[PDB]
Amino acid sequence: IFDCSHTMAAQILKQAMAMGMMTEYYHFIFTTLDLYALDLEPYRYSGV
Amino acid sequence: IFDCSHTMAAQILKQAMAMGMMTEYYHFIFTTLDLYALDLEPYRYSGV
Repeated sequence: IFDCSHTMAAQILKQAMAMGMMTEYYHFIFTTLDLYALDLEPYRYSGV
Repeated sequence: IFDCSHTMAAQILKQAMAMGMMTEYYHFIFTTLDLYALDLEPYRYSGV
């Protein structure tokens, strides 16, 4: 479970994606509601 | 282990990373020789 701004999010979303931490066991809970200001599609097909 | 050229490689290196599989659980070995010609540092930053 996490705590960041959506500006800071897609940064560290990229950092989560670059580390190969995209296994389905990894569960993710965030704060920001702005789930549309940037991209979701490379973050979409990992199964998490 | 993977029968591929470097052309088809980064295509499926993208699509395999798009599956959320970028893990040193796995091992990867490739037929092609052009790896200095295709330099992928954000790919190699999962420690695989």
